[PDB]
Amino acid sequence: MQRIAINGFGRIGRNVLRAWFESPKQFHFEIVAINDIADVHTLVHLFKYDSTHGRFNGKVDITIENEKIYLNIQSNQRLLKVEVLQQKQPELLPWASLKIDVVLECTGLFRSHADATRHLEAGAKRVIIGAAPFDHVDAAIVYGVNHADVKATDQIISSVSCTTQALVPLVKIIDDAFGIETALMTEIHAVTADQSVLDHAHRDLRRARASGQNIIPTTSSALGALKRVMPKMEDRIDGYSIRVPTINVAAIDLTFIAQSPITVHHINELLIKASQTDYAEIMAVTDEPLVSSDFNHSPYSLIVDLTQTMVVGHQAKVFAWYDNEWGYANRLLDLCDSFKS
Amino acid sequence: MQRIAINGFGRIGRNVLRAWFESPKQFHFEIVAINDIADVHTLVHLFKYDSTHGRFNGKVDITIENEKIYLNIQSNQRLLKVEVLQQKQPELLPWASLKIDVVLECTGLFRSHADATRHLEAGAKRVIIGAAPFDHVDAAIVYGVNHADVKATDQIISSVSCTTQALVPLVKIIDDAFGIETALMTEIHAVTADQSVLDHAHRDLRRARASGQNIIPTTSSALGALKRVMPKMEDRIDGYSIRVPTINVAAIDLTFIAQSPITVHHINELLIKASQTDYAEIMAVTDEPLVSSDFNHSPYSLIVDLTQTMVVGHQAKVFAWYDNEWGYANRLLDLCDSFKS
Amino acid sequence: MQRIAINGFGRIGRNVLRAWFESPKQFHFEIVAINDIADVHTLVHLFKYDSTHGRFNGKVDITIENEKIYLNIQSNQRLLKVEVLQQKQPELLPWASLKIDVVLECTGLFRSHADATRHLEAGAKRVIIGAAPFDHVDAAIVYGVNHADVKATDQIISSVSCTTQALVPLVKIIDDAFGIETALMTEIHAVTADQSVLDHAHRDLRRARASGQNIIPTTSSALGALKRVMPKMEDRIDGYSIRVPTINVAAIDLTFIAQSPITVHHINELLIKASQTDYAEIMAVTDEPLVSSDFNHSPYSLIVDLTQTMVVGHQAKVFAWYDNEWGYANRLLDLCDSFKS
Amino acid sequence: MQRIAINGFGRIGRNVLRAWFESPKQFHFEIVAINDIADVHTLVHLFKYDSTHGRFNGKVDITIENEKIYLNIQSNQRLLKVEVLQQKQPELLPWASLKIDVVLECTGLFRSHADATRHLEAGAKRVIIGAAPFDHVDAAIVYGVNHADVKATDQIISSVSCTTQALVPLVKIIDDAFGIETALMTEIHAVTADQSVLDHAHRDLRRARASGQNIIPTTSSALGALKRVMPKMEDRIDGYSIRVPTINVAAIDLTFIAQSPITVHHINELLIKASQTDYAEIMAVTDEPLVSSDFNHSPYSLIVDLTQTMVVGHQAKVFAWYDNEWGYANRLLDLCDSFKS
Ligand SMILES: NC(=O)c1ccc[n+]([C@@H]2O[C@H](COP(=O)([O-])OP(=O)(O)OC[C@H]3O[C@@H](n4cnc5c(N)ncnc54)[C@H](O)[C@@H]3O)[C@@H](O)[C@H]2O)c1
Ligand SMILES: NC(=O)c1ccc[n+]([C@@H]2O[C@H](COP(=O)([O-])OP(=O)(O)OC[C@H]3O[C@@H](n4cnc5c(N)ncnc54)[C@H](O)[C@@H]3O)[C@@H](O)[C@H]2O)c1
Ligand SMILES: NC(=O)c1ccc[n+]([C@@H]2O[C@H](COP(=O)([O-])OP(=O)(O)OC[C@H]3O[C@@H](n4cnc5c(N)ncnc54)[C@H](O)[C@@H]3O)[C@@H](O)[C@H]2O)c1
Ligand SMILES: NC(=O)c1ccc[n+]([C@@H]2O[C@H](COP(=O)([O-])OP(=O)(O)OC[C@H]3O[C@@H](n4cnc5c(N)ncnc54)[C@H](O)[C@@H]3O)[C@@H](O)[C@H]2O)c1
Repeated sequence: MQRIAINGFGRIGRNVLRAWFESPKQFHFEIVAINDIADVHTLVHLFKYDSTHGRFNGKVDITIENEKIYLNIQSNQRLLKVEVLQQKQPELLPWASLKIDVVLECTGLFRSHADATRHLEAGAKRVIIGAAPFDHVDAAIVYGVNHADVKATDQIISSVSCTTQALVPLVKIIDDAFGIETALMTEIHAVTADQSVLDHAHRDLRRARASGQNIIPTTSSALGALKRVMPKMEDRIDGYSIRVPTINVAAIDLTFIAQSPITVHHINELLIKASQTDYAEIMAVTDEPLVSSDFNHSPYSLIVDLTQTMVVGHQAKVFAWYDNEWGYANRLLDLCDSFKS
Repeated sequence: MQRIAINGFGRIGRNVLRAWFESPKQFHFEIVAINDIADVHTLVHLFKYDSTHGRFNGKVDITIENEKIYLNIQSNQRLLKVEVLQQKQPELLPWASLKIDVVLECTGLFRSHADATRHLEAGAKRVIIGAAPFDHVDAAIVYGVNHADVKATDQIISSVSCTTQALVPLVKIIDDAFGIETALMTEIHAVTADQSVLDHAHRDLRRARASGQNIIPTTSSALGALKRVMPKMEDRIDGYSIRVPTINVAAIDLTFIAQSPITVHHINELLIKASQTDYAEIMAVTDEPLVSSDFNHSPYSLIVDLTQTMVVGHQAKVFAWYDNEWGYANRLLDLCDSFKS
Repeated sequence: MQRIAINGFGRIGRNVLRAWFESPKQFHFEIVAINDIADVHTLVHLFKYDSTHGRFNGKVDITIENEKIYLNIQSNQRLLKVEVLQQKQPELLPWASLKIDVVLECTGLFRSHADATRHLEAGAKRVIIGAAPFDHVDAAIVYGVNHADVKATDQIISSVSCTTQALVPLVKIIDDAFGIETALMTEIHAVTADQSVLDHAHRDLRRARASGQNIIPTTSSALGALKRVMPKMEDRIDGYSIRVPTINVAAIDLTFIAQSPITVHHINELLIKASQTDYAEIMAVTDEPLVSSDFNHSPYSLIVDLTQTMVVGHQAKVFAWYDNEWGYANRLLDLCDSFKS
Repeated sequence: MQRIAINGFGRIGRNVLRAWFESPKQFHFEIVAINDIADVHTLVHLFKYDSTHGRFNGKVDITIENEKIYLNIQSNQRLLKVEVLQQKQPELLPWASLKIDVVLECTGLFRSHADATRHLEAGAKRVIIGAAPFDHVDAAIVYGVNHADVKATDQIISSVSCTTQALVPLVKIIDDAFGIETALMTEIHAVTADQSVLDHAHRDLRRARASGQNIIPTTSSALGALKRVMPKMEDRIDGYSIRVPTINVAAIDLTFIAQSPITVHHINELLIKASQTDYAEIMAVTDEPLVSSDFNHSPYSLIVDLTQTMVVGHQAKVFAWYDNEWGYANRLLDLCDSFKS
């Protein structure tokens, strides 16, 4: 077993661990540690109880061996003993002792090549930044598109954002088949934890406004990040995110100019075949009249609504839902199960 | 005296009546009657207290002259005596005696020429259908664009949807300045009164879902309507509407292909100018990072977000807000004021 | 084995049928028919997809025959053939042909003895009204309290409201143990299906207001119902309800005067003992810091929050959560199962 | 001219400034400075644009004079020139230089006697803490009850909370007429700035949960505070609070044992009388069926719902609304204006 550590037990950190247990197939690695700036009792409480994902179907038992605090978790006929830490500064983590092979960096606070490496300076072999890269990176991966393009010499990988992981395959698939000249992306997204309950000072003057009562248009790391995966799309794609007051799940609305003839039928049939072949693992298509709440806890990177496809002359639009928490947390798992074979 | 009546004291019908009193200028016509299938006290209560636009600044007192009911409404140094009625069957209404010059159909249930004529058989002389056209109509009017081409012979007239009232000005202005090859619309709309609170049976399986907790991509009457008003744009444009849980205000994401050189600046500059020159009583533009609730009670048909503008090659995206309720309600008064000229 | 039918396939009716399959306990009766005013297609979609409780872990297949429409539902290793009907007039329903032993009236439209007998005319042997009695009932029942006092001759029963199911055991337990001079109830309830999305005509001028954006004080059926169940308490307990914009789950704030010595411990300890002994069936207690989301999909009639328990002098206050849909649906099955052996 | 300064330009700070300009009666004193840890541009935007209360009706202009930042604000035919600051440490502020007669402390952090003194040792003459007292104070004041009891020796004063200012009149008005043996409070409150948007680590584990999706019981400084104001109520009152997913406006449900015969009529007449006579400035009473968003922007410390009063036995309950932002903000101004002569 490879040994994995999560730094930052937030919406992502925590759902990774849930996903470890909830998965239909046992992952061939173990999660052996978690860090956060909060205490264990809080961490365990938010792990157990989730406004978004429900009560956790299993048992968590805190034990104290030595000074080392450990969670004994059990669910889906599977066990894990995890060490709980409360270190603010990553360079001071015990990754060497615990022998951590990969660190899922899920704090938002350590996106640089410099901060990433601090975990390596603390004994870790590899790191995965769970976010768009800030600066330099050894690699920018979207599981199902370029996970095979990881070299073993790669220490600072990025798994990008959820948005990027829905977006990239749509573009890959279509550019490849019909040719995309340019494209523009509207993302309609559930409220995220960085927003404000009420009008409160914030870096973003948009995201300063009450989360629960506003439509809030804003920036998306997705575009800058998608261009580190496909540099050819520089100057050829742009877009933005809209925040609305639902708790979870998002939609991506992508408008593009095709270089060959295109029909609704042809566009939809392409995406279906990909869902059944190369992109089986991460993509699915639906012709059913669903809404956001229907895709909660869905492990796919994207579910395409084929009813929503529109073509006019050479311009086309497609639409796809993703569970921005669940989908992405399963892609972090799937990515670690790839490094070993 | 121009005499107007409102059939359906709804979100629209009540906001029309308020708008009469709240306008800067006094309109050269009077509202003299309203009809709803609800009782008077319910109508008065809802008229006085609004979850969205606030309390009515004024007095409303019920008097029962003859065997008729009247409302005595004093506000903004103005007074009206409005007769209240309760007749589900539009032809049974006394439009003959009251000398109704124009009826505003705000029920939602009577949009066919056939159905709307029932007001003319009641003695009314003209009918503005406050909605998109079901079958045929003598005219289809977006105030500020084609309000002038209404005829004396015209009797059944449509003010279209609010979406349509914001989309047309944009398309007119851009097709005229740059050439639109094709375009596509995403409308992000607040909840509406036809939707459902929890999951409940409904003719549309999408709006059937819980309004408060869902993103609900649905359809827009706003495109069929725009093809009426601008027939030369047939087949150049399509779109769809998303419902999201805020109480009020909507936006449009318009994504078009341009037939000549375009830049973010030159787009934004054309819009600003157009607002200042030809389209001033219905169009504004803002430079600031605002959100939906900043447009509550805005009378404009559309406010353009200058920051939200984007160009990649020949493709471009512009973005406009509007108060779906209040915006539209001012265009109904604005339209009526154009007949007595 | 007994044959059950559901008139009205909404929040309750649909959760009745699911709870039947999801129940870890198999029930000894079968549900063989349902009726609503919407088409099978709408009914299936809504059964399969739910904003509150999620997707159904099962398969639904429609069987259209010469005239009859059936549903073949398979879940949790159980199967059911359910005839689907569309009759707004309960007297005409084929309850004879189908041999319906019990009907559940989850429509909220047939609460009188008069109207509930319309089922008895159509061939049914017994009706349970899924609401508070309106005029006369052969019995008002709270499962876990007086479920044993159902005489086999009783043809028209009532299973009161979700709120009554919780209030009664709380009062029973406390009045028996300490003695209630008087009590006052505050219910804080998620939004219900009868409320309005936006401000719209309604019978109640409070429930006419936009559900999503408003605290809404309102009345409770539960007090009338409680007097029918525990008649000695006439005039000793009043109360009211408050709707807030959550999707599901209610709470109950009972404030009472005690006739003997009360302390926080002594109250909680008794409530614990009940949850363990007499009422381990339908009652649970937590010390943990939970919120509404945590009781979503809990089948208990009431979960007491012991930390919220408070005493000053002779007055005290206790707090209980319940899943207003799921608890109430489970108590209907629980009830139907009690008419056996 | 008294000179006032605001520390913490939040929901209270901003609403305090706004309310200065909106008041019918000019205040015979002036706000001359604000301090927040945020950039002036953020503070100005957030002041101008408000999800809860609207656009500011007036013009704000920034000037940079002698390396000093100022705000020139014009509205309601009034002008204020206000210096903006950014000192996290209160001992460092220039209160002496500006000759500040009263600091308003709206940060939430500096509530201990020793903290609040940092403003005094920084040059200010008096300080009002805009929250319940943390440890001790020179005086805890509710405008309209004990406002005339302030001494010249009271330099650190508490203006308590939104909640306390509604509760103290109710408790006092009734205790005086009828006698209160004991009382228990339930407060239903809108979301506060300090809550979390999604489940996120937090000191309080109830307030850690998603604000827009939960009912969340919590604690209320209002009783500690009311005991400081009415020492005789020690051991005679208690309560707790509930956050629900609305943006603004709270209500208070108060249940008490009377020591004298009570009826509904007699309670409502006493409160109507008090609203008309001694509590006229802070209290009001409505007989209408209204909901939360109707009391938005109301300046009153409380508004009894005459319709909501209930009595059974010696025990009774009364219900009152208050705009938790706007109400309190006026009481700060009203209390500053009571320092004259
Ligand atoms: N939320 C999504 O849907 C989503 C999708 C894709 C990417 N991401 C990215 O994932 C990252 C995590 O976001 P999240 O949703 O988990 O939010 P979150 O704020 O809930 O998670 C942050 C967590 O890190 C903890 N933390 C803060 N400082 C720390 C430190 N110095 N050391 C250790 N722990 C620390 C916080 O207490 C919290 O538990 C962000 O970069 C976000 O942009 C999020
Ligand atoms: N609300 C918007 O944002 C908006 C914008 C543009 C256009 N519209 C159109 O305006 C119409 C009204 O929508 P709304 O939002 O006001 O909905 P609403 O439900 O609030 O208004 C409908 C009103 O009609 C009344 N009514 C029902 N049957 C009637 C009958 N037989 N005779 C008379 N009155 C009757 C209802 O009681 C209600 O007051 C719809 O057709 C809609 O397409 C609405
Ligand atoms: N939801 C709760 O928390 C709760 C709890 C306890 C009891 N109740 C009561 O249960 C009943 C149902 O309420 P609900 O929450 O399920 O609401 P709902 O509106 O979803 O249920 C009503 C259902 O009955 C259908 N219906 C309408 N007319 C009909 C007819 N003539 N014949 C047959 N079916 C018809 C509707 O189409 C709908 O599916 C009411 O009496 C309600 O007050 C509700
Ligand atoms: N909002 C209400 O309903 C209400 C009612 C009564 C009392 N209060 C009290 O008011 C206080 C503030 O609440 P709020 O609603 O203004 O919340 P808020 O979060 O909007 O206020 C905090 C503000 O102070 C600023 N700030 C933080 N640290 C600072 C520092 N060191 N120096 C200067 N400025 C700093 C923040 O950047 C922000 O602008 C709390 O104590 C709360 O109990 C609020």
